[PDB]
Amino acid sequence: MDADWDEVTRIAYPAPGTFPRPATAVAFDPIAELLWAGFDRGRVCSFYGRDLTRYTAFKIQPASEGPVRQFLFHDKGVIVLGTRSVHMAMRRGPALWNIRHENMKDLRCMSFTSKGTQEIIVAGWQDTMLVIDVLKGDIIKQIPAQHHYSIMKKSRYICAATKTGSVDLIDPLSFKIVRSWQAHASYINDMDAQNDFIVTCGGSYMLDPYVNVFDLKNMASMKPMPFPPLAAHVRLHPRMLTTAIVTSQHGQMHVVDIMNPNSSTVRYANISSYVKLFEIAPSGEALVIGDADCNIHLWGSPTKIHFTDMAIPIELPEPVLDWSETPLS
Amino acid sequence: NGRIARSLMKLLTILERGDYDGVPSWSETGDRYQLKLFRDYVFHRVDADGKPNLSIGHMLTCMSKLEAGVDENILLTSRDNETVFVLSYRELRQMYDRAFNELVK
Amino acid sequence: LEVENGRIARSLMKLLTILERGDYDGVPSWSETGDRYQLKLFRDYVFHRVDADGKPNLSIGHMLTCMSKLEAGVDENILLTSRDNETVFVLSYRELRQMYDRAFNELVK
Repeated sequence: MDADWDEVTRIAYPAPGTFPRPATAVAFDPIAELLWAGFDRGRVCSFYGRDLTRYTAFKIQPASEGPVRQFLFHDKGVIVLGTRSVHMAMRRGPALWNIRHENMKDLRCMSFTSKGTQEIIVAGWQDTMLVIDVLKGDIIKQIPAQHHYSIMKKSRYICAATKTGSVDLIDPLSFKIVRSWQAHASYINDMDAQNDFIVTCGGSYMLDPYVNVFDLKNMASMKPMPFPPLAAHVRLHPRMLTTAIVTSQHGQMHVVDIMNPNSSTVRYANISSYVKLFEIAPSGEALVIGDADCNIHLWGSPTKIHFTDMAIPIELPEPVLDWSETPLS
Repeated sequence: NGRIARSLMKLLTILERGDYDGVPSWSETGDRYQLKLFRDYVFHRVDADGKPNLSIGHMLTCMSKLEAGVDENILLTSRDNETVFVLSYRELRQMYDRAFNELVK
Repeated sequence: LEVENGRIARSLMKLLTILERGDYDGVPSWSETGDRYQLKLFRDYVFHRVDADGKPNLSIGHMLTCMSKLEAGVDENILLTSRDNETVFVLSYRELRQMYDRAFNELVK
């Protein structure tokens, strides 16, 4: 793709010196110019704009219940998945609701269903999936999980990565499994689903030298996209609907076209340790790569970078002669 | 008029009731947590080195802006800086009123 | 323009600076111990009153009279009660005013 793209911003969060625990989840907000990050001990914070200035922060679960698993976004605020609960907060911070249940034991992933953003389904390494009304903050119904799920992405179907290198294609209305796709031999490391494509990284600890590809429109697997440095993470481009960006474990990135795979653009992200997280902004004009040393690297064109379609400023707090203060008495 | 005095008494009536123990809305993940943080913002200020800032001007100004429900945003933070909210006096006034009404009904 | 009675407004604000402050001046749970603990129960007495059935008694008349007696430090006694309902404390507004003054002065230093 473009050529003037570079690392625009690098931050280290949590800050060095407490401690070396990287974000466990990250996502660009589609509605606000915010990057959301989740951490161990149930901590969330957001970062604003190209400089990634810390904005708001809140907790979603007791410290003992581990890491943040995933974000989803709604007009009303940010939905955050924990291990034994689901949280929803205003972008400006305050809690809207917090849902716990006996059947929420080991949640890993969630997706919107058939009602646009009105309804979500949450799932994990557990035998039950729970459907939630986002507006009311209520569990609507509970549905058996045919397999334990680690990752969910939604396009035509709810695409659910299993623990065995397969993806279940779930109907968002009936929740039946339409088709199962064996994307990699034994495990899936990463998955994205956008605009009738599924793309995956995975292996047979040992990653495959390609990104596997599934055509959701025609319901057939496609020829894998070769990636000799071994493919660790992948995201589909939100504006170039047949383009994906792939990275190795060490930050070598290839921009590739599913329809014309041999044509590719290569960039190198100078990360000090291996990749933990990799996300693209809804605008397609930014991406983040996070490493195991807690570095968060923001990439984009130094002049055009922005996260959302409408790059709006956000709700913030607000002399020669300025003498003086009276204490309460 | 005495609106601030009445608003101060409403804060004392609303906040830190024994009946709130074990109630999720008043925890750090609950939808009334900001009402505790606003109290901290106004009345539990300290400078660097931890000396209490007892400036009465700050207190009456914040209570006045709260009563008027102005659109100005302020930064609410927990003591451990792991909770950080941006809220308007407008929203805070609505939120205190909601909490108060929970006591009336 | 706000118009307020000085001593009433200031007395309310002083209570708020003290109560549930937590740790202070190297004293852990400073707001929950000693003089400050009595003030905590006083706030409960004045502002967290409930009738039988546990319905809040929100009387402004009761609140204003109690705050007035506190500020004037009258020799009249009140009955404060621990939150677990087990312990009852008998003290005068005079004595409470002394604890009140001491606690606040510790914030001033």
